Amino acid sequence: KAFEKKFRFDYTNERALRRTLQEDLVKDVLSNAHIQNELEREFERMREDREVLRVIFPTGDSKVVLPCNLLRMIWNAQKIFHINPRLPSDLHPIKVV
Amino acid sequence: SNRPVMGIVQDTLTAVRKFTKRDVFLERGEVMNLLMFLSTWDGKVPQPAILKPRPLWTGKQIFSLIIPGHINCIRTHSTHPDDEDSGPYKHISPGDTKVVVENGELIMGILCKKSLGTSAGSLVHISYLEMGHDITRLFYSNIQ
Amino acid sequence: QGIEQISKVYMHLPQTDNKKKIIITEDGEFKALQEWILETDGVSLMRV
Amino acid sequence: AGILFEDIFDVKDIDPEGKKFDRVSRLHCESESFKMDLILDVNIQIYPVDLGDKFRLVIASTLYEDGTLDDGEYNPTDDRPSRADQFEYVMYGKVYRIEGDETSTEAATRLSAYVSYGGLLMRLQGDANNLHGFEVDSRVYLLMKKLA
Repeated sequence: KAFEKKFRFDYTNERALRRTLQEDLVKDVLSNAHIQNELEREFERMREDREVLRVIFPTGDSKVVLPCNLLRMIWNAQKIFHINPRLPSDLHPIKVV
Repeated sequence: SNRPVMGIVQDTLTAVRKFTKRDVFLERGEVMNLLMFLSTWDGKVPQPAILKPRPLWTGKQIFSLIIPGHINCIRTHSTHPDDEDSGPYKHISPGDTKVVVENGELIMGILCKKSLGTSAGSLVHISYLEMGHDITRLFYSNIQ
Repeated sequence: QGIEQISKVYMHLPQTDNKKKIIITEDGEFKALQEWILETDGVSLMRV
Repeated sequence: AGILFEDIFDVKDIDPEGKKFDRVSRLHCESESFKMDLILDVNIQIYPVDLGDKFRLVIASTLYEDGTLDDGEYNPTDDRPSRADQFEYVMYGKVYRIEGDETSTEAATRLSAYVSYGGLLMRLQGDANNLHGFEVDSRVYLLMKKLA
């Protein structure tokens, strides 16, 4: 339940989409079903990767060693580009995918 | 072990802990004397954390000058109580025990072995991974 | 009765995650069941 | 003007957790006008503060009271008129966090702005309307003056 709530993109909630994305991006997300299908595919493959991770780490230890520190890189991007976490963003989900 | 092999040591480590304590205030002359030992100083004296009744700079300000580039790091002082992260003062530490280096500036927390030691994720490790070996060398020398 | 080459057998409950039996519940969470694991002072792997 | 916030606060506690630092004390204060809670680290050694003390607090983007940016560089020789002359305790810091009670849909009715004055932490919590002038990573001056 937590995985679905935290990782499954919710293109159904107009209020949440307004809060997070800009109006044009919200219109694009809600209007056409192709982007919605792409987001659903993203979540589906993430669920498959979740099962793969479950197989790889039966003990459930989430700590792993990997080349790039994505969290720190995201923080660096936020600080470099003065990303305001309060205003809606102009980053479009299919661009992300 | 994908972690720094050399870190801050006995005198420098204890003195940086004392220096980064919250209640360290440096007068103008002391601040200039310390700034004389910054090889990477840009020559601009930072605005003191306290302007009146007297101009006073903090050890955190001076160490923010020491810190290279704009690295970002989160650590916890050795004396960090486990319940603080769940308490109402999570982002404002009563004991100044949560280390938050943001945009290359130390805004809170007391530095210690956990932050400046050989442990992975240390401030020095992030400095090496972000700025490179030369800038991390200047960092080790400037702290010392 | 019993298997040769095994002198003593100790039975105890493990207090560490590695020796605990980790399963995935219906909700999908990782639950560390406390199960009975026994060790031996001798080795007969095929028979055991 | 460049005054992001202004009010009068009354000290309620001086160190509820305890005197953790000798020269720094954490005042817990409340404002009667805007009903704002304040937590502030103050250098009591040079600016002693006692329980029940009332003080005017001003959080401003600049000291020149002309809209000119301070540039964040020390400049004691500057003779430009400064609003710091009227106040007793002046601190320079950076607002590093702005939390709110906003949910996924509704906006934030209550906001909490965190500022770091070179390690001395301040937390101004209250109605979101009064804290609209705070933007993260923005330098800010804190001005305090005891009121008799």
